[PDB]
Amino acid sequence: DWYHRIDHTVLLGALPLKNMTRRLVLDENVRGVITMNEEYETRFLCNTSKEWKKAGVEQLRLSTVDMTGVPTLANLHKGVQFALKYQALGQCVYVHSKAGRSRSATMVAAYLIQVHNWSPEEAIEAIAKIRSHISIRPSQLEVLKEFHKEITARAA
Repeated sequence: DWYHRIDHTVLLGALPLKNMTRRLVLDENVRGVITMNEEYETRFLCNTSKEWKKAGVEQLRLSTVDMTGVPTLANLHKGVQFALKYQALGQCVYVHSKAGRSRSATMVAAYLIQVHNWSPEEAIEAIAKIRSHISIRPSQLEVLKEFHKEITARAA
């Protein structure tokens, strides 16, 4: 409920509390973390970059302008390539935001688009089958369509 495994590499969830570190690292084999959050959101509640590293995981932090939670294309590619790095290692990646409903769902959708060449709607549908309460905003949907375009153009 707090989080869901999406595939063999990626998990999608809400803020990772410090007491969840052992479960994520040991049980879920999480060795990378993508933090779709602002500093004021993760302060106190989450591992710092250093605390993550001490626990055996590399943190990647990505921000957005407002509460509609829309990442730039650049941050999308950065995030996806990060996830792909750990996939190649046979290791897992915890992709999170505050609620694991929107900003993080968008990041996971981008990863799925890249991995399967799925459309944004197909990617979103796949996530929703597993994590019911996700919420993609129209602005988030549009950047995902742009991402799919770049992925496809690149493949040509």
